[PDB]
Amino acid sequence: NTLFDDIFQVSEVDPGRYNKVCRIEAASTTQDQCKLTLDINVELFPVAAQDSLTVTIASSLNATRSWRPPQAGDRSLADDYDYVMYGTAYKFEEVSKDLIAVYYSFGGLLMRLEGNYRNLNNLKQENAYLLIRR
Amino acid sequence: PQNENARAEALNLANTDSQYLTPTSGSPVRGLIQDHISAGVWLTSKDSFFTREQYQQYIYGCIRPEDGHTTRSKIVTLPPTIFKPYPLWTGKQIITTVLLNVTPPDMPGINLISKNKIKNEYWGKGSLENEVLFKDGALLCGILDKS
Amino acid sequence: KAQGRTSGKVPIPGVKQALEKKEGLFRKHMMGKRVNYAARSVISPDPNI
Amino acid sequence: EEPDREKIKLLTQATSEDGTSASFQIVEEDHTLGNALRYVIMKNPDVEFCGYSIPHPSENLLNIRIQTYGETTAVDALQKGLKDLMDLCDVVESKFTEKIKSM
Repeated sequence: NTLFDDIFQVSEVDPGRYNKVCRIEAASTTQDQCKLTLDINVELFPVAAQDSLTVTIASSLNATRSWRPPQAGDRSLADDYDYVMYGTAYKFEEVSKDLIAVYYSFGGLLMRLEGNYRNLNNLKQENAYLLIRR
Repeated sequence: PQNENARAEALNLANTDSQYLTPTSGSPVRGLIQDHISAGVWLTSKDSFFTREQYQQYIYGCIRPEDGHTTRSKIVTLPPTIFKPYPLWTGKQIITTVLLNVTPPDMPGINLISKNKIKNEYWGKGSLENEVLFKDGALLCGILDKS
Repeated sequence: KAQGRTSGKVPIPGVKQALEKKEGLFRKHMMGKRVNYAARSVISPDPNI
Repeated sequence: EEPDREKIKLLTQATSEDGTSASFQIVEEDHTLGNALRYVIMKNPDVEFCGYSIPHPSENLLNIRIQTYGETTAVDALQKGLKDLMDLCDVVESKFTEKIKSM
C-alpha cells in the first residue's frame, strides 16, 4: 500500500567522490513545503538536473515471507516503476512547527523527506520500499 | 600444560578472549591491523555494490557453519537494497549479515551511535559518513575504521 | 671473606656465592626454572586461523 | 572394484534434516573447481545459497555449501551443477575443434 507519492523536480545531481552514487536534491511540484534528498545508484538510473521524477514509498509490493529472485509469472508494484530500492526508517524529526522530517537508509544510501502531510502514514517501520518512475 | 587443572585455566582464565581489555586503564588491546582497516573503508563505502553471486560468496567465505560460526545452523541473508533494474546488495549490508549470523538469535541487535576517523568533507557535499549508526544490528550509516 | 693468594680470579666460590647473585641458586633454579613439554619457534602471520 | 571414498565428503554437522542445506568437503581442490562449480550451481533456479570456501591455504580442502528452497536436495543440486560443468566443457571443446578445422 502506498504510504507517500509525489513528483519532484531535480535541482542538483552531485557525484561527490563516488563513481556510481549521486546525491539528488529535488523540491516537489505539488506542495511547496516539501523537499527531497536522495542517494541513487546513478549507473542503473541516471538522473540529470531539471528532471521530473516520480517518488513513491510503499510498505509492501502488490503474501511474501522473505526475498527470492524474480521468476516468470509474477507481478509486483515494482513493475510500474524504473528504480526500486528497499530500506529502513531510523529517525523522525520536526524541523519546526508545521513540518516533520523523516530519514531513510537504503542499506547506507540515505534519504531525507521533509514535509507536512507525510506524518499521516510514515511509521518507523523497518521496511518501506521506495520506487521511482520515469 | 599436562593436566586438566592447568588446561581449564588456559581455557577460562588466561585465554585470549578474556584478555580483551587491559588492566592498566581498561583500553582494548585486540583488533584488526592494516589491510583489514583499509578494506573496511572500501567494503563499507557507499560505492560498494555487490550482485547476488558476489554477496553469498563473501558471507560463506568468512562464516562457515561447519566450523561453528553460525548460530542458526543455516546461513540467513537479507533482501537487496536495489530491486528492479539489476538487484544489488550494498557493502554496509554485508556487515549486517555477518552480525546476524554470529550474534545469538534471542538477544536483539546492537544499537550504537559512534564516529569515525574520516571527516565528512572527504566524501563530498552533505555526506554523513563520519557518523556510524547501528540500529537493530544493522550498519545504516558511516564507514568502518580503526576507530 | 678470604684473602689467601691475592693474585686475582679467586677459585672455588664457596657455599655463599652459590646462593647470592642474579643467578645464584635462588633466582635461576627456584624462582625461575627450565620446563619440560615446551617449544619455541619463529612466528609468522595468518589470517585464516 | 573400489569406488574412491575420501574425495567428496558430506559434513553432517552442517547438514539439514530435510537434506536441502548441506556442506560438502572435497579434498585436493582449490579455486579451480570451486569457483567454476559455484557459477553452475548458482544458475539453478532452485538454489538459494551457494558459495565455496578454502579453510586454510596450507591444506588442499574445499568446502562448498548449497542451500535450496525445498523440492530439491543439496545433493541433487550438486549433481546438476556437476552435469552442467561437464556439458559446458563439451561446448568449449567443440567450438574450438571446429575453428581449428576452419583455419
